[PDB]
Amino acid sequence: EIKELLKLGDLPTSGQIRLYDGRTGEQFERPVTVGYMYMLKLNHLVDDKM
Amino acid sequence: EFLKPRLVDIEQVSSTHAKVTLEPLERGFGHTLGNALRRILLSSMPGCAVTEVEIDGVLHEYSTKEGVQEDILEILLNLKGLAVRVQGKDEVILTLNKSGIGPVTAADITHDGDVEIVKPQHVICHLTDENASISMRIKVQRGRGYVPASTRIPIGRLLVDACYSPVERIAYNVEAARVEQRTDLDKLVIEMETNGTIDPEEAIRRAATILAEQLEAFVDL
Amino acid sequence: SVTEFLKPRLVDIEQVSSTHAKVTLEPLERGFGHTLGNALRRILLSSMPGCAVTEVEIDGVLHEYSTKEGVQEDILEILLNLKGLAVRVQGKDEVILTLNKSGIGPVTAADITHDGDVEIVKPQHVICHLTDENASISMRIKVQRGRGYVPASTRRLLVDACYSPVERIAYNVEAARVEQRTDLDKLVIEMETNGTIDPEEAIRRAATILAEQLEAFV
Amino acid sequence: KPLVGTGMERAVAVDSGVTAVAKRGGVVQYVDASRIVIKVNEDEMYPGEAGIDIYNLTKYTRSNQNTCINQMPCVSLGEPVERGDVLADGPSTDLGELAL
Amino acid sequence: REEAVVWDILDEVIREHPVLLNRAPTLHRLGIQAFEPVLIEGKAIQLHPL
Amino acid sequence: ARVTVQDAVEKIGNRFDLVLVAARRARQMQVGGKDPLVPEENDKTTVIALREIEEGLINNQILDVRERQEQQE
Amino acid sequence: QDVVLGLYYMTRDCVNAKGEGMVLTGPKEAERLYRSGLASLHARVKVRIT
Repeated sequence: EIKELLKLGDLPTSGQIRLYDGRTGEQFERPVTVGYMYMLKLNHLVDDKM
Repeated sequence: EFLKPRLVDIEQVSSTHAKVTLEPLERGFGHTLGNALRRILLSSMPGCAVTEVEIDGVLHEYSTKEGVQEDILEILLNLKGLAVRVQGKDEVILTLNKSGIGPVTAADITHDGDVEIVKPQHVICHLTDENASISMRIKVQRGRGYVPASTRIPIGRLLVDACYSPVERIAYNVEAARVEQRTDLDKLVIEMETNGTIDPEEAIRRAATILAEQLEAFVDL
Repeated sequence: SVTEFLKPRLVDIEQVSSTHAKVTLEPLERGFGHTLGNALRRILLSSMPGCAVTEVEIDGVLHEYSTKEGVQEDILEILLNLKGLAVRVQGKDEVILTLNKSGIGPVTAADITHDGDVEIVKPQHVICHLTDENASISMRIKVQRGRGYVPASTRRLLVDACYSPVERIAYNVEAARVEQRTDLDKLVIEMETNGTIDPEEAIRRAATILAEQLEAFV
Repeated sequence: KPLVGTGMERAVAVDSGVTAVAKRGGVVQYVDASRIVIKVNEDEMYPGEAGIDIYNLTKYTRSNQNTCINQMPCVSLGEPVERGDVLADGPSTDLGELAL
Repeated sequence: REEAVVWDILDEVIREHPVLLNRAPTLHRLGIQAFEPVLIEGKAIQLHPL
Repeated sequence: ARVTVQDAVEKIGNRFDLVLVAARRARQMQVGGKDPLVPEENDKTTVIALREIEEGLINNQILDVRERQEQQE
Repeated sequence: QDVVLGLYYMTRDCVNAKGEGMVLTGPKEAERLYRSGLASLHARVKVRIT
């Protein structure tokens, strides 16, 4: 059903799009994974430790 | 021995983003100019952002005001994303006055000749009290890049981070152009996307000017 | 205050040898190092005009996988030796050079019979070695003017055309500091040419080309 | 809000006492960045001294690890609310849904 | 005051002044190593991957 | 500048004697007089002495004979 | 870790790839082909080496 839901949009089923390097503009040889991941910022800051 | 590119078409899709087509190019140049132009446009452009505010009944951005729907900090975050262009001077001061129940939009700002608002539907805050007044003065400055508040350094003054650059995404692609009989001639297409405070053709002109001015150092060597 | 930028002030040129050079600039705005380095690399690898050998006809051999008696080097080794020949041609798009040799000795680039227009940078360059007194070898080589690199696959033996005078390009970006700001980039470029033109000269040509590509927008 | 959750964020947020919850349902009367006024419906009011209900929101008070506790109303003026709804999101909460 | 001359003189005085780096616990004798510092921005110490 | 001292410690017996002699030479260089024998490239006193070790022209014996000749006044 | 994977991906032939079966003057020339995109990063060829 993950593949089915991906098919509802216009996204590739394998979940691996191609990307282009920012510095060079050259296409990356092997398609990579792109998606949305939940990220938390932990309670460990440098200005509290340096 | 090569050929000379030049602008061909500026296709306007909406008030924000537009497409620019370039004259056919020698093979290998399409990926060369495209990437350099993308980097220049997405990095360094003039911008007309806001920096400083002052509301009458506030003391610090962490406070709250009676009759406004949300906090002062949220109103500052909302106002940081305001799109405006100026023509004559290099920095201008705006003024906003509004009262009564109803949303506050950027079209309520004073509209002297210099400044122009490109998104009048942008919302600032909401008022819920029947007889409540909100008044502020907005400092608008022209600059380039990202200038955090704590770096560039009264009690009623509140500082806001600056997002000067008017461009947020840039794309390009290269495909063969059916010109004459040579099959090596290909056209470059740039799809560029702005908040609406800069004309695309001026953007490409300024980017190319910067690139040539930089390469002049190698030319002189 | 909105339009000016950091033009480089120190340009350090270190010459390892005649054909090897290392060029350093500093400082540059954050990110301009990669842009200039990439533009120069792309314009140098596949756009610099130059002359090189395209095809060769040898009377002795008619096939790529053949053997020439009295020469321990194979025909493929002969083509590889012909690849690196550095020839400059003035005002002619296509020229033919005829080379004849006999006896025992390493065939040098100087043994070619050339006119005033055709000039060879490295006369001592070796093509093949002769080990037999009776051994005599004669061929005809065609030099044409083009741009970039041309493989034989995309094309009487055919030889890859190394039109571009430059041979190897590699740049790097370091951090150079001015007063308090440190995020400024310092570009260090490294290049080596076959020998037709001065290393630091080539860059100038490259730069000019890119400038001539922007005359319609400045 | 997290795009990919478990579905009990609502339970975790509501159960903890960081989000103001409507004691009695009704229609919202006056909304402010610090106070919320709720008028109770006809059925749910007491026989005498019905009146209305008031919620005062904590704004930028120190936590026990030097972080900020804040509440922002998530309802507009003049819309009905029922018992047990979420009126003011607390810290790291979005429409009564846990959001870390 | 962090004057402009201060950074210049600091760069001059730290050209080849080695510093020591350790990480508790220092299990074996490789836990303490010398280095030649180079000034960077930020508030974190940069280390060589190898 | 200098990164490694393998050649210098090859020139002298062991690393500890190298440390001692280099410290003594650097102290002579820094506290007063004693113009270094090898041209400087804007380097600290410690490393410039250490270079002189790997040139084979400063060691425990050579350094000692010089100082007694200075002290005989 | 990361370095090892890079070296492994560098040196591994494919039975067929773009620009396979040609002859190259030296390593200096070979780098020119890869950057130009005219030959694949890994395809079996014959090169002069010293």
